[PDB]
Amino acid sequence: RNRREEILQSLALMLESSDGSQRITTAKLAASVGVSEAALYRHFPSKTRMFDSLIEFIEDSLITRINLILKDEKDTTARLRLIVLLILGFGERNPGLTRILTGHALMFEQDRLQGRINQLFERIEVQLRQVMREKKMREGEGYTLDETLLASQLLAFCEGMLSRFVRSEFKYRPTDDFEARWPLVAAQLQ
Amino acid sequence: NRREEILQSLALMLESSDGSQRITTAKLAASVGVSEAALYRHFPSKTRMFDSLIEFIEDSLITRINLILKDEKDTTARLRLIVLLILGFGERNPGLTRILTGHALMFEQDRLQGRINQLFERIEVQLRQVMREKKMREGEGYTLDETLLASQLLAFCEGMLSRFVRSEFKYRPTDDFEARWPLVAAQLQ
Amino acid sequence: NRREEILQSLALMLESSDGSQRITTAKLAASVGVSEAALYRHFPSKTRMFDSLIEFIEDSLITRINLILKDEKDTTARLRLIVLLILGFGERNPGLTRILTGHALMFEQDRLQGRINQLFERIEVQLRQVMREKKMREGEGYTLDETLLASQLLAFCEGMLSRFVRSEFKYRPTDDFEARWPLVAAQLQ
Amino acid sequence: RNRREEILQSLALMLESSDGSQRITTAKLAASVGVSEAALYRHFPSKTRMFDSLIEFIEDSLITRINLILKDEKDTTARLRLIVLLILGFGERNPGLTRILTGHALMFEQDRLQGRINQLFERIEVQLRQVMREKKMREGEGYTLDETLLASQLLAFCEGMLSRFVRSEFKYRPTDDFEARWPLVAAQLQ
DNA sequence: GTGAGTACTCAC
DNA sequence: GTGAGTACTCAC
Repeated sequence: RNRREEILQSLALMLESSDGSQRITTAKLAASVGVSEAALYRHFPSKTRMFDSLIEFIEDSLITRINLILKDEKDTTARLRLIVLLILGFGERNPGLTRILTGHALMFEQDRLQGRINQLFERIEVQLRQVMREKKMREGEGYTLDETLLASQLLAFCEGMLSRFVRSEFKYRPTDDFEARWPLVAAQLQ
Repeated sequence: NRREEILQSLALMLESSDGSQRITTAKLAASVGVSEAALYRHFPSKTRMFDSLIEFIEDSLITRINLILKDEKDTTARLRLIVLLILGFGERNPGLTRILTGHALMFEQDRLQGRINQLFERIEVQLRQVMREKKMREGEGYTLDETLLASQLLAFCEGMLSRFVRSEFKYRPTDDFEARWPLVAAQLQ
Repeated sequence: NRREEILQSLALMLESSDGSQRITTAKLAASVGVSEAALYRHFPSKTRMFDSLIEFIEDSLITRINLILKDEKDTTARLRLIVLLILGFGERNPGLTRILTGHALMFEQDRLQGRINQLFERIEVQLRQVMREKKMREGEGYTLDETLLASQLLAFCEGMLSRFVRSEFKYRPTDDFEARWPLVAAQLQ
Repeated sequence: RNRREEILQSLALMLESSDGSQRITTAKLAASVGVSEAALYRHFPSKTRMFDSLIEFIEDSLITRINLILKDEKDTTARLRLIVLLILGFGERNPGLTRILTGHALMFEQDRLQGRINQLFERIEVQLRQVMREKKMREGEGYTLDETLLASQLLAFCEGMLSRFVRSEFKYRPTDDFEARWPLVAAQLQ
């Protein structure tokens, strides 16, 4: 119930906190939830599972809002801008999950989990390319450069900002100066 | 000279598929050829080894950036070379890249990451200095704040190294540099 | 009634290939249907559950032994039936035999094994009594001490049950009983 | 090693004690040896291996001595007598290891170990069968009854005495009254 | 839900 | 060699 979600909420908070640079032991996670280690296992079979649930929430949040953007906004460049802003905004709003997105928190857990995060990035990049491929249809002319190069370029930018947010103890917020940065990023869309 | 032997090994392990998880002293000592006991007669701790690795990263990079500034007069070409240098060094030293992106350091003392952040700040400060001299050198500078442009530049580098590490070194940082650079440079206005 | 359901399920579990290891209360509750806390409204402990299973074994065996004594007057015939009964009871109740041999009690409180040792002493004393009455009943008794002969008989029973358990119940206790009994009986001197 | 053997000796000793009816945790075995649990792992990869070492010892002792008996004793009945006496004598002087041989100590450990013990009993039983089959050749008149029945019958007696020794927490010594018991046991060899 | 535990690990 | 952990389990 609120207990399962509660554990998850405490895990994200520890991830966001200074404890997030260290492994989140079941002991430490249990202490933070206010219950015993055993209590944790009534709701999850493993710690691996808790990260899986956190990753599911990240994928759902991002994929669902990406589709929302695609249905509401039809301008290709506007689409690109909004998806990038959504990723940075989502990361900034959830520092602990960003720590999962950048791979850092997963260093202590199952290699499979980083695999999940890589698939999520591939999905996002795949959507980026698709948006780019509709421009010719949408406005008469496509981009001159390879969409695969442009999309990796956009994602590289997002991953770079998230990585900085993480190394800086979350001081370098991902959306800071977004308005001044986007124009620079868009200049690449040739 | 074991001090160097140990560091070399740690780097090799960092580069190997075993670099995605804790590098134990037992495994490191085994890798070298000695015992965990011999290991500690060259280093007080494991942190010391990473401190040594980090210092190696900083000298390699700062030393080469200075060479670039003395070898290349053009502002944009300077920027291109410094980025290429960061991406290139990362590609040629995957294990150390793992330290640069902070992943390998999750298993170690927090101040080691602060040391990496200092290197990044140092580099960003140099990128800012290069950009500011454009006006004096070539006449007209950049329309935008150098702080915005240099962070934009480093963000690109970190993103590329991050992908390199994520993909278990499959996505090469300098891959397609030729085509990526002009796009990055398009961001310098 | 639920009390019977639990005991029956415990016995079934002791009988399965899982009887070879600890029977957790979670898994026992699962088998039954109720929750773990429900279980504790019928039994204050797991130890009580085995006490119940041990009382069952004791009643069964002692009740059957008394019947034997009333239905059979021959001394040697009486010993044969008591041994067959023990072997047959064990065979038709694999799970309970695991208690009789002491293996299933390894995960439990030590007093339970002591209770099993009391059943065995009880059975051995009966065996002794049957033997002591041979003289008055048929004329001449045994040359050897009844204590030696009765323990010899129990040793054969425990050995047969022990093997039944080791072998994951493949070596049934009554297998070749008719061929074995005359051999065991040759020990009765 | 002194430490390796020391650990095994401590394990065997714990198995003989009041602790033997319970799980021999690494914590308890470590306290018994006088070292830390980690010290234990400098000598064994797992506790399973300590039990494996102990079974190897039981195996070797028994098989090596049975072989010696077969070379020192010509008479079939005498061979059978000495082998049964050896099995019981070994158990009596190694109470902790008998707890392994009866399968009780193994209830907490890997099932594979009980398999090794069963293999040992099968090896012993096959030797007894082999000794029994030789009676004909060696002295003319072999046994009237099947050797398989006779050997399982001897082994049942051994396993029966060892089980009692264990149940009783070693009060019913396996060799007590051996001399009065053997002729009864031999009376079965028909 | 939890105290106590469970085999096994790590840096030094 | 070992102190302090590791994720996970058990009976109640």
